[PDB]
Amino acid sequence: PLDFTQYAKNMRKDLSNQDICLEDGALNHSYFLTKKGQYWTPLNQKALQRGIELFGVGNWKEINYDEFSGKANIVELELRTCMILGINDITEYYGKKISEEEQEEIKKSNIAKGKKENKLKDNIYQK
Amino acid sequence: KGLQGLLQDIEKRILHYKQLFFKEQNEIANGKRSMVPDNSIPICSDVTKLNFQALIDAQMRHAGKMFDVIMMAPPWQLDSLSDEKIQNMPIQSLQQDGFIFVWAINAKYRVTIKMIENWGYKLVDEITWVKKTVNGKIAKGHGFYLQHAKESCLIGVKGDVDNGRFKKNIASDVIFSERRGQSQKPEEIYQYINQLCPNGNYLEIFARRNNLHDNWVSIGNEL
Amino acid sequence: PGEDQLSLLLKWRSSYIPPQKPTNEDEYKKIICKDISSEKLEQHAGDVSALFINIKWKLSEGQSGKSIEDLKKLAISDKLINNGIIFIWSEKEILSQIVDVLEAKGFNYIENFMINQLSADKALEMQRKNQIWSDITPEQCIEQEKFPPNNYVQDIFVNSEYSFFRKSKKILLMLRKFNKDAQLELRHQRTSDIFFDIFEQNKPNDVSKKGMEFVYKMIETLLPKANYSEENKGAFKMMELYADDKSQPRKGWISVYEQE
Amino acid sequence: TLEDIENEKFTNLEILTHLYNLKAEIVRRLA
Ligand SMILES: C[S@@+](CC[C@H](N)C(=O)[O-])C[C@H]1O[C@@H](n2cnc3c(N)ncnc32)[C@H](O)[C@@H]1O
Repeated sequence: PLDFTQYAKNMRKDLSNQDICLEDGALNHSYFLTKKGQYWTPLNQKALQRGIELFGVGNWKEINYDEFSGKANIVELELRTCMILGINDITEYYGKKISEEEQEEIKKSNIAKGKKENKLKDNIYQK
Repeated sequence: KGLQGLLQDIEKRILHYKQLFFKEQNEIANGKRSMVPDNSIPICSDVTKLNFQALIDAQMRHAGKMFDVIMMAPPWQLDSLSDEKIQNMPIQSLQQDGFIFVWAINAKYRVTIKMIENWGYKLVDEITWVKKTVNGKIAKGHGFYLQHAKESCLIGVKGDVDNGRFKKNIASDVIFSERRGQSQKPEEIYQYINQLCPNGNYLEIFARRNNLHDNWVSIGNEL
Repeated sequence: PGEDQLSLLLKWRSSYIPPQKPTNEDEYKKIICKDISSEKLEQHAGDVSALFINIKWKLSEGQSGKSIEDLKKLAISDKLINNGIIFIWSEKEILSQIVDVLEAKGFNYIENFMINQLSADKALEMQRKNQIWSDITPEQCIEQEKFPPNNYVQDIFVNSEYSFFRKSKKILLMLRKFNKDAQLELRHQRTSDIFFDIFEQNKPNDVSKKGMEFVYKMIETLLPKANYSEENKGAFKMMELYADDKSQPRKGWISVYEQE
Repeated sequence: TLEDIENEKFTNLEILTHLYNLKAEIVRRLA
């Protein structure tokens, strides 16, 4: 007989796009949990991180014009960037240029504060 | 004043909905599964730009076989592609033994029959979907001569389908079910196809995210 | 108390009692022959508008019926039909052949009228399995209107034996001839193209009397000018090809009988 | 027009975008 799981994995690897599989044949369910045209690829996340590294925080228009393309929701960029620092108020970082390591340590400090004050939600503190 | 209170309420509403957005995007990056089955093979490409030779090579490489059932729900011109362009699709190279399922509107019944017979198939069966209301009544529609409350699927066949694969005297011609969603066909056609050819290699053309099924190769530009 | 799916899909049965056959011999035109394929109908009719071919196909080596060669041999004249609609019974295995041999004569497919077959045997067996209702036959159920309750009719379809998907519908093909000189007076959207009717699991090709009355009323209210009137006396605009003494002697209908 | 925005046919991102556009419009009309 034919093993349909490995057959499906091979056919998805050969034919399906990069956003549909996970470079081993496994189905990318995050692609189908959202609507078509709004997925926020890991390439988009890395581009947003590069934009925060290069330009300041809050200047979403420059990131939209250069670091992504010409199609990027400013609201979604603000929301994803706020999830990057781990607090649902991206206000104290307005203007600063933050790289990857300091982004990770800021997220760690925010998650530690949330766990230490017992006022924490999913990757946002309370603000 | 009133606009200030509206601004305060809109701030409360964005604060409420940011929580929902972050909950969803934190559960997504935690191992949450959608309704799409794991063994689905979706391809997002225009059929007028898709290289079917790559699909033929991949199917022959990973199965040693061809497709058993090809189901089509064409966008008839009333995305309303064409008629001749739907005819020009290389279905003949896509199959050697099995069936084809083409959904036809009343204005494209004859065109569908002509396309099926021009692709090398022979018309042997016909499946009708009768629309229904929530009270178990026929959902009346509109037309020129009679009120249309039906939709037709035309079934061809190639080769020798009696070796060991396809079952006989199965399912029914009539599908009596509600007209849920947009111009979207019921899942009873998928159940009937799986009854006809259990554990087969199917292909679906002009598919959407509600058409994604196990063991089904689905093609659609919105997929 | 009568709000089941089966009772809800069968209200036309109470609303469509058929009439008696006409008594005066000027409302119909009954002719008997031996071979309708070879007979010229032009000498026995005129510019009719409804040609209902009640043909029973064979599709077997052991049961009676007609083949596609009989339809090919049948001659429909260019002045027998100028502005008319052919109503012909269809089957799944010869639908392409029927369409080809009729578009050769000039008639193009326009519409579909399906009778979704429902079993008076399967409904009785479902009622007996779920459960006064013992000494009763499906034919008696047909001709007494005493039907069992059913809120899921999808299990009582007449699923007749077929090599492919099981046959559970009866298709009436509609084909219209188009002429640019005259025009045909229709009546748009007065009948649904899908019609539930009870049957038996011994003869799925036999439509009931009330179902035949429904089909005849669909034809008559689709073409009102072809109905019986003072102007249509001796110049009937409705013709029947394969008639039987069940519901065919009618008002304003020409009836053709084969070997009677 | 919160009733128009809050419908059970829109994603949370679309709802948030509409809410942010409404907030920006209110702020600009006030100023
Ligand atoms: C009539 S719908 C068929 C889908 C079906 N109604 C369903 O239940 O999803 C037509 C579908 O074909 C897609 N489509 C249109 N043009 C296409 C093309 N050139 N290649 C592939 N898919 C196409 C449309 O976007 C839409 O998804």
